[PDB]
Amino acid sequence: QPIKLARVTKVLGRTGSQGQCTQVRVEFMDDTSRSIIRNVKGPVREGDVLTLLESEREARRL
Amino acid sequence: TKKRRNNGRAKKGRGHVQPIRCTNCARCVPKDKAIKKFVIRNIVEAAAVRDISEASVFDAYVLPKLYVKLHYCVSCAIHSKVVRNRSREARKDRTPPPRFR
Amino acid sequence: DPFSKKDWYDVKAPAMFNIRNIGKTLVTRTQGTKIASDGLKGRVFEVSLADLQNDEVAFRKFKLITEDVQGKNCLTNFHGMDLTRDKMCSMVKKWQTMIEAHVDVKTTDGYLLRLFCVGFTKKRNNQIRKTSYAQHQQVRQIRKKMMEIMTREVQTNDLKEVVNKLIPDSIGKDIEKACQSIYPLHDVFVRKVKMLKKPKFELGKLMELHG
Amino acid sequence: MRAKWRKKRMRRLKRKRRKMRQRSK
Amino acid sequence: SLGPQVAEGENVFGVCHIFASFNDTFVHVTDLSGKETICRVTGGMKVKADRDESSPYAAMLAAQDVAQRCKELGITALHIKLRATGGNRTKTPGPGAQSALRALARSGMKIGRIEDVTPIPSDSTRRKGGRRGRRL
Amino acid sequence: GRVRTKTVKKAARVIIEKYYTRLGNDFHTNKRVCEEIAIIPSKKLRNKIAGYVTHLMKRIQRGPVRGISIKLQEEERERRDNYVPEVSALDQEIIEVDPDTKEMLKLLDFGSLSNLQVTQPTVGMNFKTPRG
Amino acid sequence: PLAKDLLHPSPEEEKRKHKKKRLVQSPNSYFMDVKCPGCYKITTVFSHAQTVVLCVGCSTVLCQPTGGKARLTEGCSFRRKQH
RNA sequence: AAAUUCUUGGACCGGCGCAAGACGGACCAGAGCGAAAGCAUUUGCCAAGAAUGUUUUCAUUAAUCAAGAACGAAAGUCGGAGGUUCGAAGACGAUCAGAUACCGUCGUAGUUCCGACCAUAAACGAUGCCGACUGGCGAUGCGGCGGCGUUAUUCCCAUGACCCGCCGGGCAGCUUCCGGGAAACCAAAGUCUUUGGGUUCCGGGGGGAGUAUGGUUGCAAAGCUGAAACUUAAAGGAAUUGA
Ligand SMILES: [Mg+2]
Ligand SMILES: [Mg+2]
Ligand SMILES: [Mg+2]
Ligand SMILES: [Mg+2]
Ligand SMILES: [Mg+2]
Ligand SMILES: [Mg+2]
Ligand SMILES: [Mg+2]
Ligand SMILES: [Mg+2]
Ligand SMILES: [Mg+2]
Ligand SMILES: [Mg+2]
Ligand SMILES: [Mg+2]
Ligand SMILES: [Mg+2]
Ligand SMILES: [Mg+2]
Ligand SMILES: [Mg+2]
Ligand SMILES: [Mg+2]
Ligand SMILES: [Mg+2]
Ligand SMILES: [Zn+2]
Repeated sequence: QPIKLARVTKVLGRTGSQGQCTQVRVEFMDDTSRSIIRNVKGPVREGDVLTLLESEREARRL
Repeated sequence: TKKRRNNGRAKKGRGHVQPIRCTNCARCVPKDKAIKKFVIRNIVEAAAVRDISEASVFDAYVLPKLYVKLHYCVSCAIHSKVVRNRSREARKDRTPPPRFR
Repeated sequence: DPFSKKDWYDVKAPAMFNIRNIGKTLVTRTQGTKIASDGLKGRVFEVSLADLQNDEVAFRKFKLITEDVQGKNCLTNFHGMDLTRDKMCSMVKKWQTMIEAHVDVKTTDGYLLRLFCVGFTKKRNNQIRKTSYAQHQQVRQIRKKMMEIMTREVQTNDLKEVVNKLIPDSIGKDIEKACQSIYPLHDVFVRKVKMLKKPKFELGKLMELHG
Repeated sequence: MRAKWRKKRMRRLKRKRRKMRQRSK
Repeated sequence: SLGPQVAEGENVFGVCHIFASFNDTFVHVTDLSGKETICRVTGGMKVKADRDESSPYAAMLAAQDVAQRCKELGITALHIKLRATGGNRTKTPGPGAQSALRALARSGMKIGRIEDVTPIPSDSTRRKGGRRGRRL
Repeated sequence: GRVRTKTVKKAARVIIEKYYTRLGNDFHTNKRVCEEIAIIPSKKLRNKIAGYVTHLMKRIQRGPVRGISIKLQEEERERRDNYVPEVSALDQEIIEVDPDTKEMLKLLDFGSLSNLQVTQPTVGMNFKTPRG
Repeated sequence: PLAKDLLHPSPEEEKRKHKKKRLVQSPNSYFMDVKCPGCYKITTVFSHAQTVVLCVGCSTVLCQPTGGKARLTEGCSFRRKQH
């Protein structure tokens, strides 16, 4: 089970019961065709790289 | 005071309509009074259609739908926000909310 | 691991279809009393028509039951017809009339069948009103027309020919053509074909169904 | 106390009264 | 255990019956007839607490195990028969249906036809619960 | 939150039409205009008025502003409003006439005009929107 | 309208009125002469015949009753009469 | 969230069959019928029914109705049959300060059919029946009438399916400075100090109380009829502003 890394395409909004986690959609540089939505904890810019321990589950939109 | 002209239902010349069962809980609701919802969705969400399509053994495979009709009591409709309270003037109109998306 | 003592058998459709291979099946090999043949004698396969015909509709399915095993080759026969739930649930929409009918009929050979059929009243291109319903007496004479037709393309011939008629919608088409003079109805199909009784099995007959 | 339960209680009381009167009649 | 003896160039087809209930998920691959079970992994045997038996994560884990065992037996493609509880009770597929089927498409399997086999009744017996329903 | 209060907006909307010829395009020159042409109790309020006037001018260039009537722009409406063509749009050597109005004319003393033309009425009364 | 004349309606709006709601009652039915294509005599038939009328001599049948006006058999010419 | 519960003596899941008893989804609507209660798979039989059509018949035969009569959901009662599901009572597991409850597992009577009782529901349109008059507009259901035009029979008359109208009953809808009303609202709850078309029932501040007692009906539960002593300045309706 390898580990994937991807770049965010845009910031969708601030979610969580207390507004501490952000939903963004990530775009793999390994494959320029597949994009998914993920929650991310912490301040996130546009274009940075997220280290995905596992890249199989998709975060529901808010 | 009488809140609604039709008393929350669509019975006008019958005197008895058969009851049904809600889908959230098993409440017995008259068929005319219940809140019908006829949902039509794909088997797979829009986030998974490409994954399935790339795996299909056919070519240009149509995606099947899934038709199911939901029945709701008043209490379960308010709690699930399918309907909500409106102002007294706004209660009278009965066209459904916009179908733009 | 039980799967080590399991071998694979090919399944062949009757000659009346274009494509011959349905797929493959498993069975525990003959060991003492348990014969590998008797385990494969009652298998029923739900195969869509688009799989059997080279190019046809994908919303019609056929039940094929294995009849004999001639050695690594299972031999199937027609058992029932079925219409997919996706299409069936899509034809039923509000502001129109559902008409249903069923008949019990025996072909020339001793095959007894139930044939369920469905049809829906069609709205005019010119129509302004919304309801598009039919009177009760119009519904009655459509379905008695709908029973009296379906019984004539089945009792006049054998099992081979009725399935040939089932591959297209010929039974449904004739019902459409006849009933338009009473109330024009559009989505007409033979919804389901249940088979009630088989004749006593004769291996010679089966080998004609498979060439 | 809603009228339903009030009349249920009244029915129980009347039943006991009737039984006690038939005890003496 | 080796699988079918056949030359390449064609798929060999099984069928998986997915039972995406609200309490766990059944991923159950069989042959065409449905008579022979090949691999049945349930979403509840991949978690330590029974609150998560229906979790989409468990459905993803269950399908991956089924697909890997399916590769061993030689089956390459599957037909899908999605199913909710149905019958008298609720008829909407549970949360695990989406994730269980997505995993099979990402584990190397080939998806055939998709059909819904939830058992709708013409009308069933009286449903669990009072006339006032399940109130809480 | 840089929202102009009505005091700043009203003075700009009054200054601008009275001195549209003097007020220009840059902020620093018309900052000097406002200081003498109107008494401003404070510098910080003068800068906000002059800044909004600068923003207002750019809007005026593209099209008329509904709030302000610049003396040069309504005088352009008069030539847009007093325009008349040379040949009447109501003069036609042939006109499309349905038969029934020709009977409506026939009941009048106008039994046959010179430049009438009978047109076939539509077949099929398809004029109601479908119900649904 | 207020000053609508109730004494004098035009025949256009008086024909559409209900038979009992006219200014003075008048039936909508009539009599007519029905001649078969075969024979030569002409029979008098009520418009709403309400019975199966056949020409004497047992030649053919003339009209078939319905829920309203009677319908005449194919080929039978009719002309209504007044008085 | 769990637990009681089933489970290598193979549960759940998949296929193939068999048996039983309930139930008639989707079509199904502010649509239909019925005096109300109520009524939805196919087909056959029997009796009834409104509305429409009518230059048919009799000629006042009618409307409302004390006493009296028939029907009357569910629950309940009595005898037979059957008992799939659900499920008062009851047992258990949770929750809780307690939980004789809400939640979960099982589960008796009942829920089903037949034959007799019972006569009560927010049995509601919280609105007696008959008759007359007083604004519109667009639909819908049934019957009839008329009319450009499309489509099926096919082989054209005529029939069905659409379209545009009129007439009569029907369930309703929108709008209004008709008018009324305490207002909410009502085309009836209008035509009322400008008060009278006909007629039945029924109310007289809040409790005590639909109680006691007498009578009567019922197998029983209970149904109908139905006070007083005493106590009390309010109880209540519609709408407004805050909280
Ligand atoms: Mg209230
Ligand atoms: Mg009722
Ligand atoms: Mg309970
Ligand atoms: Mg609640
Ligand atoms: Mg049905
Ligand atoms: Mg009486
Ligand atoms: Mg009862
Ligand atoms: Mg009972
Ligand atoms: Mg009993
Ligand atoms: Mg307890
Ligand atoms: Mg319980
Ligand atoms: Mg139970
Ligand atoms: Mg009462
Ligand atoms: Mg009342
Ligand atoms: Mg008075
Ligand atoms: Mg009093
Ligand atoms: Zn509910």
